[PDB]
This record gives sequence, C-alpha cells and structure tokens, in this order.
Amino acid sequence: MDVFLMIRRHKTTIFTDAKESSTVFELKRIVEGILKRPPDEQRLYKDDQLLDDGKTLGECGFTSQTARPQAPATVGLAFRADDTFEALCIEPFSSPPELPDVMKP
Amino acid sequence: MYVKLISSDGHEFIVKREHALTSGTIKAMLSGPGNEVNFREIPSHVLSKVCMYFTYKVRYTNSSTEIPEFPIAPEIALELLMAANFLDC
Amino acid sequence: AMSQSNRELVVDFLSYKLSQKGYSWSQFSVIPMAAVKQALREAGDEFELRYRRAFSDLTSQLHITPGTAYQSFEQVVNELFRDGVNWGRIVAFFSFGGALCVESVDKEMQVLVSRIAAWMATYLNDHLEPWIQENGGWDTFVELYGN
Amino acid sequence: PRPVLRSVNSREPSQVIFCNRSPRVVLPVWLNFDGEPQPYPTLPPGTGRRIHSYRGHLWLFRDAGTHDGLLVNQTELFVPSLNVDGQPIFANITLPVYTLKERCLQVVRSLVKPENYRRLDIVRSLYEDLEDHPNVQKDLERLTQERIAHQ
Repeated sequence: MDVFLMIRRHKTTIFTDAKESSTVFELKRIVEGILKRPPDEQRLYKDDQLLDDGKTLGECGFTSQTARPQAPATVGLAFRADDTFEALCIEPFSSPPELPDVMKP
Repeated sequence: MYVKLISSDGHEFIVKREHALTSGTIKAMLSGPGNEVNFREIPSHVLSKVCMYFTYKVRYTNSSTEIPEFPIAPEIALELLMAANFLDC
Repeated sequence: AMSQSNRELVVDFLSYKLSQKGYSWSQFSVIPMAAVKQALREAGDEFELRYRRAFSDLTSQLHITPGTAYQSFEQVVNELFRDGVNWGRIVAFFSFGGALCVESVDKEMQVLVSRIAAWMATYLNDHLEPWIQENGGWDTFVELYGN
Repeated sequence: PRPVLRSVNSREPSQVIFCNRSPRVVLPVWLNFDGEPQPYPTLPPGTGRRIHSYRGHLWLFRDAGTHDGLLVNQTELFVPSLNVDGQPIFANITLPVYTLKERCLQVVRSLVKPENYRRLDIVRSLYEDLEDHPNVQKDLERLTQERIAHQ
C-alpha cells in the first residue's frame, strides 16, 4: 500500500512514494540517495512532531487516504549542522491571485 | 534517477525523470543540447501542482482499477491551465 | 395468384398507415389473409417503434415527385436488401412504403399513393416472392411474427 | 458506403453490466447499424445496471453534463462478445487520465459561464480551446482515422 510524499526542507521539495509498512529510517535512506546526507544527519517530521526511525509511515499517520498521488502528504526534513540539528524550516510556496469576477458563482 | 525543476521564486522540485518526461516541454529541454530545468515565470504554487499531476499520471496511467478525479481549486485553475498549455502536459 | 394476394397485403398495410395519420384509403384508389394482414400491421408498428431509427433513413435517399421513375424506388429498396432477404427486411420494406405514402399526402401529392402501392406490388412480385416461396410462405411469417 | 465505426446487426444477445466506476453521471452512446451515435439513459456515479445488448455492437461513454470522454475496460470503444458460462460481460466505465491541459479546461468550463469565456485574461488560442467542447463526433472522426491508418 503506497503513500505519496513531499519531503520538504528550506526551498527543496522531493516528490517520492513509499510503502505504508516502510520505516522512517528507510525513508531517510531514500533522502540520503538524493541529498547525500546519512540518516543520522537527518530529522523527519510530520508537522512539528519528530518521527522515530523505528516507526512505519502508517504508524506516523501517512495512509493512502491522507497521502495520495494528486494530494501528497508533507514530511519536514532538517539536517545536522554540527553536533546539533538546524531548526526545521520549510519556505512556503507562492500564493495565487484573487479569484477573477467571471470565475465566481 | 531524479531531475530538478526550479520555479520563478527559486523553489527546487526533485522528481523522477520518468515523471518530468510527462511534460513535452520538459522532455524536449532535457533531451536537447548540454539535470535541471529553470522556469523564470512559473511560480512554486503552480509548479508544485504540476509535479502532483506527474505523480497522478504515472500512478494511474494503464491502471485497470477505478481512478480518482484530479482536483483543481478555482484559485489556481487559470494559472494551471496556462502552465499545462506552456509545458505540453 | 400470389401476385393478387401480395397486392392485397400492400393495399391493407398502406390503408392501415394512412388510417393511423387520419387519412382513408378509398380517396387515393390460399394463404390465411386476415392473419397475414394483422401480423404485418403489428410487425410494421413494432418496426417503426423499436427498429427503424437503428438503420439508415431511406426517406433521405428517395424524394418521390410526379416525375420519379420506378427504377429510382427499386434502386433505394435494393439497398434495404443489400445483404439478402429476411422477414425483418420485408417488414422494413412495407414500413418504408407506408412512410412514402404519408410523406406524399403531407406534400399534397395524393396521386403518388396509388403509384407507390403499384411500385411495392411490382418489387414484391419481382424481388421477394421467390424468397417467400422458399422460406415457408406468409404462413411461416404469421408463425414467427403473429400474436 | 457503410461507416467503419458501426454496430453489426448480429441479432446475437449479449448480457452486459454497465458499471460506472467514475464520479461522473455517465451517458452511454450506442453506434447504430449506420454508425449514428444514439444516447441511452444515464448511470449515476458508483451504480451498475444489467442491460440487453448484442455481439459486435459498439458503445462509447461520456459525462452526461459536459460530454467529457470516459474509458470502458481502459479503452474508448466497448464491443460485447458472447456470454461464456452464462456470466455477463463487464463494461467498467472509468475516468481516463486526462492531460493536465484538458483537466484544466474541464474545471475552467465548470466555473465560467460560456458567454464569459471570451472575457478571461488568456491568449485567444486558450479561449478557443475552452470553446471547442468535447463531443462524440470529434472522437469518432479521430477513431475512424486511427483504424484507417491501421487497416
């Protein structure tokens, strides 16, 4: 059972999928392949909750209903900047303009 | 095998090459001379939605099962139409 | 012989179709004949209700005027029987003649009604009676299409 | 000349289940014996109906309101075959994966009065894309050309 994710740090967004049964640690190995930082230099977050390496994505609240291809769930990523971790920081996306008059009910 | 799509406001979207090739424009630019594609006039709220479309297309293409509607909020519909036309996807 | 019986079936069927639109026949003028006439009337109603719109509209291919030749009617009816004869296509032929007669009255060409009847009798005698003889006669039509 | 895309008058019964596995109200369209598209009654989303059809008949499926094309068993055309072991033929009606452009056109069409398409702040070619609504006739031309290229 696949979950669809945006792994987000600063102005970086990774689009990937993983099994509900796959672990936080295994998702860090996916991130290591792309961004070249090992798991022990990564923190992954659901909102402000730090995720334990042992837990499955399903146990963290990433399900096929809440993590769809067309509406993926966000995983926050922070790197270990020294002996300590940087603060979790995700730059927001831009905002659409006001809805034009002809597109209102 | 990932590629990087960069928005006007400097957001970097890392997507599987197979997903990015959904776009005729991105396919042509990646298959051309001299990997990343930089879009000087497509903002992050639009490009992130385009990447979600790529995920949806690759997941549900040649699927024998019921597929869900691709949802588009009224607020993004006009910008997304213009980007979909521009990107040939 | 069979000619006279086929002529009587044409007149009965056309009289029925004109009666349904609110026109009488008279002004325009051994098989179990009563049973054949009734089955043909009911078969025509079923064809027009359920089947006609599933096929090409032959009234688009033939617009009968005083100058129209039998050969033009024969060529259009030949399209009906392009893949051969069966009872269903014979019903379609009767229904087509009925539609041509109603159209002729609508367009104030009442003289064509008697002419269309003569054309249908000719086509029946020349093209269809040999198949009817071969396929159990109007007796078998009644068995398959009758109440 | 008989149109390439038409039902055959097989007269051979085939029991079919029209299964609407889409969120659209579905208009089934039968191609008659001269290839003319004939509308049949609508199917609400997530409903199935057992229907009487015939071997070699041709069916299309559209959104009943917008005329968007739908898929049946993952293709555009459905042709009933003979029922094996008295089990009905399934016509599984689903959304296609529309291009993002076609999906965006569908949503803008849904939000804007037709008389207001021309007032949208978009290039003329996109206004013309909005105005050129999907229809069976356009798809039958393309499917006819596809089969002529193949035959």
